[PDB]
Amino acid sequence: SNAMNFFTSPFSGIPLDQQVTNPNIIVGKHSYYSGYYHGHSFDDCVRYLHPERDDVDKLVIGSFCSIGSGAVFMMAGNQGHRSDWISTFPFFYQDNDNFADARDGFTRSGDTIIGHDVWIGTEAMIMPGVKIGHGAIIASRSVVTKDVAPYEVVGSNPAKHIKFRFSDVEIAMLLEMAWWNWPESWLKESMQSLCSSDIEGLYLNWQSKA
Amino acid sequence: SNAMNFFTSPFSGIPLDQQVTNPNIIVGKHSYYSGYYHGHSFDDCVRYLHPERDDVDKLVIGSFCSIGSGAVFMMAGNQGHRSDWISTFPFFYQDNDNFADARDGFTRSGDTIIGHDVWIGTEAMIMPGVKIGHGAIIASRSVVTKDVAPYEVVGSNPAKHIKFRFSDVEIAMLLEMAWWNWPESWLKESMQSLCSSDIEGLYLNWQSKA
Amino acid sequence: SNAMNFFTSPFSGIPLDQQVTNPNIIVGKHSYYSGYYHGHSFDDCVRYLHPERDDVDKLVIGSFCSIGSGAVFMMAGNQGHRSDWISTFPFFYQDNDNFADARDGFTRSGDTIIGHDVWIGTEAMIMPGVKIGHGAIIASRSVVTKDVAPYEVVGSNPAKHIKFRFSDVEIAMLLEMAWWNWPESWLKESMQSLCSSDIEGLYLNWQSKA
Ligand SMILES: CN(C)c1ccc(C(=C2C=CC(=[N+](C)C)C=C2)c2ccc(N(C)C)cc2)cc1
Ligand SMILES: CN(C)c1ccc(C(=C2C=CC(=[N+](C)C)C=C2)c2ccc(N(C)C)cc2)cc1
Ligand SMILES: CN(C)c1ccc(C(=C2C=CC(=[N+](C)C)C=C2)c2ccc(N(C)C)cc2)cc1
Ligand SMILES: [Cl-]
Ligand SMILES: [Cl-]
Ligand SMILES: [Cl-]
Ligand SMILES: [Cl-]
Ligand SMILES: [Cl-]
Ligand SMILES: [Cl-]
Ligand SMILES: [Cl-]
Ligand SMILES: [Cl-]
Ligand SMILES: [Cl-]
Ligand SMILES: [Cl-]
Ligand SMILES: [Cl-]
Ligand SMILES: [Cl-]
Ligand SMILES: [Cl-]
Ligand SMILES: [Cl-]
Ligand SMILES: [Cl-]
Repeated sequence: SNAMNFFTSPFSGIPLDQQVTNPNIIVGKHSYYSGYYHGHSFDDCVRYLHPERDDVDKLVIGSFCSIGSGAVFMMAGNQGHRSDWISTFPFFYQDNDNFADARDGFTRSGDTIIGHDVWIGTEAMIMPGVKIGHGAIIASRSVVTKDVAPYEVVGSNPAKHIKFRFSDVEIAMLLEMAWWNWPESWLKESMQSLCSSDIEGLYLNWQSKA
Repeated sequence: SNAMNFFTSPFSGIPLDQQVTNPNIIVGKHSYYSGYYHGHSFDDCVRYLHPERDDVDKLVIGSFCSIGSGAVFMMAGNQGHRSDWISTFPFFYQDNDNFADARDGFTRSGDTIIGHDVWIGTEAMIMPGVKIGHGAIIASRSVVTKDVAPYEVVGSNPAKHIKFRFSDVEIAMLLEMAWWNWPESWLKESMQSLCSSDIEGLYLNWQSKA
Repeated sequence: SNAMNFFTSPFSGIPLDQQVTNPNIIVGKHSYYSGYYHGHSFDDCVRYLHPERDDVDKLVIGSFCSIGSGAVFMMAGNQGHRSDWISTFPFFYQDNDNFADARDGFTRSGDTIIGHDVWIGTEAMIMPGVKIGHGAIIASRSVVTKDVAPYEVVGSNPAKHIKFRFSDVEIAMLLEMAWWNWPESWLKESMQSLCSSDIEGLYLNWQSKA
């Protein structure tokens, strides 16, 4: 058949919970990664995450997330580089008798936590320990060095505030609704509402039901 | 012979009209792409451009263009992500019975139009629908999210104004001359002038001939 | 054995003087490159550096340097593109009878010099002719278009000043000490001091010995 069968969708992709093999990566349902233009699966988007240790920083990703091609998740902390020390060269991790009495410069940064309904643009890099709130949008080629508020749009290198998707009242409504945790039958009933800007109307409907 | 035969030139490269296979990519003569450090041809620099549909955004590139290695041309619009909607997750493009009544969130951005004599730095990303005027210079690692004026130099992420190559009078002279549309014999006669900053002198010469 | 044997360390890597084949690349001892997530060795991090000519810009890298994965070193000057000329299209490097009388637009930028104890973040791009002082830190995804002072931290695209690692007195102490040139026995004795922020204490100790 056509050469289109070789390609993958720009609007869709392989779900995360159908390709992740690293046990230190927690992913929610329906979250996918469309990485045709970088070959490797999502496991290789996560850099230097030890898959056999339980005392390392973890990568947690919510549900209904969209991750563009070539996204990078740094998961090794400072990688043994102490800027406050005299040298950033990791003497502790070079097998050399002259470096025997070096101190370990590795420092954890905490878990990298991606919320629900997060849109991560293509080739965006997420620094270790970064928390990204629900509904946030990471622009393409962004370098996220700080936390991102829920439903906040950020971009540039380093990532800085661009705008909020909705007003504070609407954001509060979505955070209380938490449609990502609704039963599958509720999403099927509210597909037309979820594909619109009418947050206040859906919030009033959700109040009567629950 | 030497290992240099395996390499490709940093000053030159394979012309675009000698390697482009996607019919939705319009390229001018002499425009080339030097992509040794990214392997793939120029067709893979253009991301998610359907090669079998005539109702999609097209990529138009002028003549005498220089495109560095790893340049990216996003050609899929918003890829079904509506930031103004409640969720950016493209329910319409996931085959799931619970998403049957979703609305299509895809929105075209218009054709990406690259003018004549455009220098695109290596690993620069061009967002969908961006128009770049004649003679503009795209710095390396740029993320061009807005239109670029003729003979404007832009850089950074997102791309912002750096400078104009020449004065407004000189730019007007070059836009009226349009040497990229001259016969091949006129360029051969004016090779020494085209390789200099003497725009006003060449404009006076072109007035007497035409 | 384990799948960990296939991987390489994020804290360490193959030393530069154990993998560099290009004779126009001068590297110091202990400097390494950890490029697991980009496949190629350090020779392919250096772009368009002619390995058989002695009249080109050279890449000089000091000792005890840490280079992240995917770092890029542009080593071809302007690549024949003269922005001050009428056209940036390199007519001189296209074999065409109509371009026979073109002038050479190539211009060298000088040697790219990386000092000692320089930490270069992953996927950072170094423009041609850039000098980076001792102890500087190049943040990830940086585009270094200008010189970097010793022990200066820079980031963003284009790279701009973030901070200095230490005070002017401490920087002067480290530049006079130059521990990267100490005998191997001196580093083994001062491993605990090099893995700390006590620059002034080590400077007082070094004064008594030398
Ligand atoms: C150049 N390249 C590698 C391509 C080429 C085409 C695509 C696909 C596509 C492109 C543009 C569209 N619009 C403008 C509406 C819609 C779909 C596509 C292909 C297959 C597919 N499936 C297998 C379901 C889904 C989408 C992706 C990458
Ligand atoms: C490291 N690497 C992969 C390389 C190595 C060398 C080159 C080439 C080159 C480099 C520097 C030059 N100057 C400083 C003047 C001029 C030419 C080159 C090679 C072949 C070629 N042709 C086949 C025509 C044209 C140019 C490119 C990539
Ligand atoms: C996912 N992936 C490709 C990986 C997975 C694991 C690593 C390694 C590692 C990761 C996290 C660590 N901590 C949090 C302390 C410590 C070491 C590692 C592996 C081998 C090795 N050697 C061969 C010496 C040294 C380090 C690197 C890449
Ligand atoms: Cl993508
Ligand atoms: Cl969260
Ligand atoms: Cl994207
Ligand atoms: Cl923070
Ligand atoms: Cl901000
Ligand atoms: Cl290039
Ligand atoms: Cl145009
Ligand atoms: Cl370039
Ligand atoms: Cl615009
Ligand atoms: Cl601007
Ligand atoms: Cl790295
Ligand atoms: Cl130096
Ligand atoms: Cl790094
Ligand atoms: Cl400078
Ligand atoms: Cl600055």
